[PDB]
Amino acid sequence: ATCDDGRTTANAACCILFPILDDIQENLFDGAQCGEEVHESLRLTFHDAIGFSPTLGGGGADGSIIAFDTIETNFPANAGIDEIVSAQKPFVAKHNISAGDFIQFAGAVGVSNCPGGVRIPFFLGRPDAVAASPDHLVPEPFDSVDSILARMGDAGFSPVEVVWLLASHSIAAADKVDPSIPGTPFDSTPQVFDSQFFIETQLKGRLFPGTADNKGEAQSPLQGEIRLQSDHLLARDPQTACEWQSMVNNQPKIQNRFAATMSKMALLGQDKTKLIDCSDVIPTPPALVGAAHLPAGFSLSDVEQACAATPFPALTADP
Ligand code: HEM
Ligand SMILES: [Ca+2]
Ligand SMILES: [Ca+2]
Ligand SMILES: [Fe+3]
Ligand SMILES: [Fe+3]
Ligand SMILES: [Fe+3]
Ligand SMILES: [Mn+2]
Ligand code: NA
Ligand code: NA
Ligand code: NA
Ligand code: NA
Ligand code: NA
Ligand SMILES: [Zn+2]
Ligand SMILES: [Zn+2]
Ligand SMILES: [Zn+2]
Repeated sequence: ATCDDGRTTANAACCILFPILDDIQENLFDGAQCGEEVHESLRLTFHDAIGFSPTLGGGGADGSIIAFDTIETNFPANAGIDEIVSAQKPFVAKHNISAGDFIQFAGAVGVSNCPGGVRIPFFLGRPDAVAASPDHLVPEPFDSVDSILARMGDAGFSPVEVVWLLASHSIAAADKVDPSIPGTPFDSTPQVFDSQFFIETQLKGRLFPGTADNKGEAQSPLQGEIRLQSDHLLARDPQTACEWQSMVNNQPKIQNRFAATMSKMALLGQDKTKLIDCSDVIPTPPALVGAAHLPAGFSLSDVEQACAATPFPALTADP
């Protein structure tokens, strides 16, 4: 189909997304950057979608976190999410699409700005949310591995799928875990979608980048980086360690599994067959910049290897 300004897409219904793409690229993502608002919007896709439980209710990727913001943004696990919800809301009103669709669309456009990144499949037509998520459906960084895996499993994800989704922490930072050092990233390359997150979480912790007493925070190996205790555990627990290590220096795997699993998460509470495939509207991401490495001055001996079956790969360090 050929849209009005000449751009093309497989299904004509998708044409409406083009003005939205252009608006959010300039006015949410600061000129198509892989920056703060991209990272926040990607977090939002998760805090919206994971509000889904067959037992407990919540309609998944339904835009409930915007429609029912008054309730949802006050859940403790949602601390800091009000900022991005506030920024996205006017865009939803202005453009003529549901909040559920807008959240997933902004997340997929955002990720496509990141070098090494992917186009997450995107489907258009979610109806408006009809209920707020219950509380206690979002995992917290002080939760156990068993807790996190049981919650994610309740929403439909296997343990390996949890690891794959947490490639998102390759382009991510924390503002609320330690409020003394807001905007401290989880890896040394928060503007590149790469395997550094899986490498650097495996390193022995050395220091706290800010204060020492934050709930859900573990020691970091680098002053410029913060480490969640959930990530410290998932990297090391026998249930997940081998999958975690398998992501290291495996960019095609990170790419493939993150796109596929983000699609599944974007469709929680939804039926793909009542939606329209608009995947080809998402921009082509740039190729990876840089190659997997240990931080300068580190060696293999700084890695806390946790996969019994398979030795950690021989990376070189920045010089
Ligand atoms: C599986 C259990 C998870 C836990 C315990 C967890 C925990 C956290 C925490 C504590 C923060 C920092 C919030 C702040 O203090 O500002 C955060 C940030 C973030 N999370 Fe995770 N998360 C999980 C999974 C996910 C998943 C599945 C996604 C996929 C979209 C996601 C995407 C992000 C992103 C992109 C940020 C960066 C936000 C920013 O830079 O503003 N997280 N996460
Ligand atoms: Ca929701
Ligand atoms: Ca990164
Ligand atoms: Fe509407
Ligand atoms: Fe913030
Ligand atoms: Fe480096
Ligand atoms: Mn942030
Ligand atoms: Na531009
Ligand atoms: Na509506
Ligand atoms: Na909880
Ligand atoms: Na804990
Ligand atoms: Na366990
Ligand atoms: Zn900005
Ligand atoms: Zn912000
Ligand atoms: Zn365990």
